[PDB]
This record gives sequence, C-alpha cells and structure tokens, in this order.
Amino acid sequence: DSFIRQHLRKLAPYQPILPFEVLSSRLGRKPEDIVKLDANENPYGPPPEVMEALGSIRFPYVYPDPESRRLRAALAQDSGLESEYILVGCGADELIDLIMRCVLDPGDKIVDCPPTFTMYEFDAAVNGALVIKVPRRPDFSLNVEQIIEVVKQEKPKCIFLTSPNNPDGSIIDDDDLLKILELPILVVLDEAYIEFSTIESKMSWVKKHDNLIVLRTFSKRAGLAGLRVGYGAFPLSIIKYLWRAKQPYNVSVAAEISACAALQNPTYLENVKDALVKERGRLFDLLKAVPFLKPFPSHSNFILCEVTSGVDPKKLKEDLAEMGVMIRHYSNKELKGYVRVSVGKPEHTDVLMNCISRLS
Amino acid sequence: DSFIRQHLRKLAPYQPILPFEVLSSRLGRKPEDIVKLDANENPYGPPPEVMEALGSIRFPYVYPDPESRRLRAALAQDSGLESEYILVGCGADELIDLIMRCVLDPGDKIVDCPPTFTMYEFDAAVNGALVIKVPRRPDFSLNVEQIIEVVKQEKPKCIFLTSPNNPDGSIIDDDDLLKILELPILVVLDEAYIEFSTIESKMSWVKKHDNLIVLRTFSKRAGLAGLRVGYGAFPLSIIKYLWRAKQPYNVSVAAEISACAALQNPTYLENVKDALVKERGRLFDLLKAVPFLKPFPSHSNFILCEVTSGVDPKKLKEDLAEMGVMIRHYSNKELKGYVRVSVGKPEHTDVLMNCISRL
Ligand code: NA
Ligand code: NA
Repeated sequence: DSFIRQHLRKLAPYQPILPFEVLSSRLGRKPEDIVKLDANENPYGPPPEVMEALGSIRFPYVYPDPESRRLRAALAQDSGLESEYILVGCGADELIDLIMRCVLDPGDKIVDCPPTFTMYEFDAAVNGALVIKVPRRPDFSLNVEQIIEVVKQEKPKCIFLTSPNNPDGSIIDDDDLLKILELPILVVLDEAYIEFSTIESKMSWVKKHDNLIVLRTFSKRAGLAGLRVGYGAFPLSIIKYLWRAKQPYNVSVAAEISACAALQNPTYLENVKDALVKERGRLFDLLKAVPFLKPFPSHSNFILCEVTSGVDPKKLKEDLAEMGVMIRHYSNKELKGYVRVSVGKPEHTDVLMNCISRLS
Repeated sequence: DSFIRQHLRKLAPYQPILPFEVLSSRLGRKPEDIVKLDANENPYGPPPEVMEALGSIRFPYVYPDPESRRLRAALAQDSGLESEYILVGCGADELIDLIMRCVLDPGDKIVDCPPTFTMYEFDAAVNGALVIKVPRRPDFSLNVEQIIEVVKQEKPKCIFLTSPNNPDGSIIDDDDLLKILELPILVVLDEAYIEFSTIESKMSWVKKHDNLIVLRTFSKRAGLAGLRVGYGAFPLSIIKYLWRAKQPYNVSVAAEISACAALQNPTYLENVKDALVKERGRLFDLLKAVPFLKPFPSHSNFILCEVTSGVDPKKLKEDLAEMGVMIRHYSNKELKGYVRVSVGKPEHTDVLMNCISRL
C-alpha cells in the first residue's frame, strides 16, 4: 500500500501556497511594494554588516562549523550564559522539532495552551505525540490551575509556552512559570519576541532548573528570518544528548556569518527594536479606532484584534490582500474570529489604515 | 531521571571537532593556504553568479519559500523530470533524515551496506530503527545475493545505497539496482557524486519505480557545501505525504538563491567537473606509485587508499596535516586501515605528493 507511516498519511493534504512574489505579480506590483504584515517579519532588515558579510563569503564550498563555535561565543557574551548551555539551530523551528524528537516517544503527551504558535501542534503530530490543550483565559493568561490538574492526571512529558505569546503578545508571570516548573515535566519557554518587551530573558534560569529550556531567534527583531538561525539555552543534562543526536550541518555558513554580523551592531539592533516598539503603540491606537476591530495589548511586534460587528476575518484579510496588504487570519476554530497585524514601518501602517478606511 | 528518549541515551558521546579556521591557525597557515582534501569539497567553488546573488539578497528578513518553487522549476529543467517529483532539502542530509522519519517507526529495520556514508546508520539510530548490515565485498561491490536473502528473511522497510559510493567511489551496476528494486522494499539511491561519473542519473527511473528515490546535492560538484541545499526525485505517491510532514523553512533563502544561481551557469559547472575528473586520473596514478598506498578505482571526486603494513594511517594523516594538507582518516574498525584523498586543483595534488615525499 504505502511505505509512509500511516500516522502521516492521516495528515490533511498539503495546501499549496503562492509566494508573496506571486501575489505581487498578480497585482502588477513589485514585491517590495507589498505591505507585508502577516508574519512578524522586521521590514527594516538586519544591520548593514550582514549584507556586507553575505556578499563576501570566502568559503561557500566548505561545510559549516557543526558546533557554531564563533556564534555560540558571541551568544554567551550577549546572554551572560556560558556557551556550554547554548545550542544553535536552523531557526528556533529546528530546535522545537529537535526537542520533540529527542524527548517524545510515540504516544507521549505534550501540553499546549491555545491560542498559540501553530508549530507546536504541527511538530507534535509529525513526531507522533498527543496534545493536551489547556486553553488560555479570556485575557490570554495561562490557566495554571488547569495545567496542574491535567499534568497530574495525564502525565505529559513536555509543555511549550510562548512569552510574549504569539498571537496576542501577552507575557507569562514569573510565579506562574515557577509553579509549572515544579511539575515533573519539561518546560520549553519560547522567547521568540522577548526583545520587543522590557522583560529580561530567562535563559539564565536553565542553570537552576534542569526541566527548563529557553528558545530565541534571529528571525524577528534581528531581521534574519530568511537565513534560518535561532538558538536556545539548555540544561547541561539535556544538551549533552542533543549534541549526540543532532544533525551536523543544518545551520548554513550564511546563517552563522549573518547572526555573528548582526551581533556586531548592537546600536542598530536596539534602534530598530525601539522604532518597532514605538510604532506598535501608534498602530494599537489606530486599530482601536476601527469600529469592527478590538486590539489586545501586546509586548511583541504584532497586535491581535478581535473582529466584531459581523465582519468576517477571512473576507477582511482577502480584501486587504487584493489591495496589496497582507495580514494574518486564522483557519482553526480557536482563532477564526481574529486577525493579527504585524508592526512594520510607519508608512506600512499608513497604507494599512488607508485600505481599512476604504473597506469601512 | 532524564527526559531524553532511552534509545538516544545509548548514542556514543559527542566528540568535539576543531573548526577549520582554528585548525589552520594551529598549523600556522591562512585557511586559504591549507590544502583541504578531506571532505570532497570543490576547491574551485561555485559559479560566479552565486556570490553575485548572495551579495544582493533583497529579502533576508522574509521567510523563504517553503515550496522552493523557483529552484524546483530550475531542477525540473536541469533533470528532465517534472517538478511535481522533486523535493528540496537542507542538503541531501535533510532528505535522508526526512525519508527515515516518514517511513520508519521505532524498531523497523533498514538495510545498510558498509563501508559507506556514515549518515545512514547515524540517522537510523537517531530515528530508533534497527540496521541490518550486509557488508560489501572486498572490492566494495554490493553482495546482491545476500541483500536479496536478508530482505526476504527479515522484511526490512528500506535500503539506502550510494552510487558512486563514499568512500571508495564504485558505481552500482544498473542490473544490480534493478534486482534490488524487484524486492518489496523502498530503495533510496544516493547520487551525491554522480556528476563526476559518465553514468546518467537515475532520477528518471522514479517515474517507473514507485519504490525508488534518488537523492542529489549541490554540496560537491556545484561547490555549495556551506549553503546547505540538496534535492531528490520521489514517486508521486510518496512526495504527496512528504509535503504534509516536512518542516516548512529549513531551506534558507541563501540556499534557494545560490542553487538557482549555480544552475544559471552550466558552462562553469561542466568545466569544473571536467577539471576535477581529469585531475582524478592524474592523482590516482601518483598515489599508485606511492609504495605504502593502494588506491581504489573511483567514479567520484575522491580516491580511497589502503595503507600497507607498518604505516600508521593516523600518524600519516597527522604528519600531512602538520605540513598543511588535510586528508580523511577513519576511526571505525572497518576503515581504520584506509585514508580517503579528495581531488582538488592540480597544484593541490602537487603539494600533497611533495609532502608525501618528505615523509
Ligand atoms: Na475598535
Ligand atoms: Na602504491
């Protein structure tokens, strides 16, 4: 019948997607003219040292350093955590997948707290794990009482927690995180958006908690989503096995060089973060004035809006796309009544608001 | 105790590797002045279009195309196979792993034919599969009779086969491949080195054999090992599930752009391949004259040598490294007596032979 595992054959058929360069040409626009606010990308791009370095790669024909030593030394300086705790991956996506495949046997359970990042449930499915959903409360805070109860009853092995959360941008309180860390479970804290907040990274907590992992990325604030480079802080008892099991070469020389180059320009990284945090405030006020949008407070580089007044989030998203403006809408049941608008340049917000006005 | 799956806690401890730049300083040389013949890399590098493109990436801050549409159209044109058969990976390494993840449950069996590429047994271990070893014969050819008997006895799910093989460079004769394809098993044919041979790629066979996958890479002939981009031809009944199960974004925009750019210059790709093939013959004759090396015939961009009695292969490799030439030495018991010498520029061969004469 088939060589493919039956569990994977039960996944929904792949729905092809047209690149935004294809939407661009279908609208008769240049790709750079699309206002792309649907993936939390940083439209300022990375510091100028990155493109200078990418254009002068001296050894493209040599395998990259599988230990990412240069970058891990730079991340140890950046984070204050010793490099022996730090692993680099081809995006934080690779590290989420690596953790699941190294921790979860077939049928093991993870806890998820929706609405949250869709890759946790996708990676659970492809890795043969079951998901226990413990929905967030109406203000998007964790229901810690329910997490404790399901963890005691069903004995899941892992819980993935995003802070600031995707898609609403709220943060997890220290006491809530510590309560969950008391449970016999591996806690993966995803700090993909932490730089847009004034909250300190918890990378250093892995020295005191051997059931905590903290994940970070260059994809968002550092403007390197296309290059695929992220990293995490891991307890020594975990990372010793991840070194043994990980693929050697998924992090390309272009990823290594770009991340190192980005860290050479802290002024640029601070300034672009400050520009996006400032625009987040302006965008919030502008969305709040739209009669059919109810934005939520956010510590990230995006704003979630409840769509009200009988307006359909899918039609709104499709109408904006026809005008050359991309925002995020949701197919799943937990998020079908919302849209998520990423923070871009002020000019991007202006185009978005002008298009919303024309649709209102 | 540990959160790590039990089968992974039995993997051998990780052995750290000195990075190439650090090794070069330790040898007292600029990295560009090291003669690096230990990893089958192409020292001519990729076509000039690649660094032109890498220096002008428009959208580094945007996620890459998870469907690799531009590259797959270019690969369809290059290969003669329709794009619906073609998947792109973060190196051929990603596709090797992806196939095992999608086909093998823990405890399923896979056939391997050592000595061969170490990643098949590594990926099998990480995925919890059981390896059935059917060793190659002394001339490194497959033992087809034994593969057939073992497959009928043990009912493994898949077999990976390298052609040209790494480390000796022999090719699987097409009649042996067909005999294995006649078995109820998934055959993954790894053509990482096929461009260095005069044998046509079997990608086209995938249309007629729904138990055949053919893997290819940009890391070797095309000089893009650092950028991490490979691809494969897959039966339609398989690739439809791989699309559903694969990670979306492991192939970076730099990988997509560099592979497309390399394919813009078939003149360069053919010329550097021809230069390496020519140098392979010259290198083979020179190594053969060395009284303590027994080179094997090869269709790849490397030559395996058996080191004759009384010479320590590890000391040989370390002595050459001290003189600025890197060759491949093996720790595993199967290959401990052999060294593998990659083909480089003619001047690299000259440096290597000068160093050998000084030993
Ligand atoms: Na409103
Ligand atoms: Na000889």
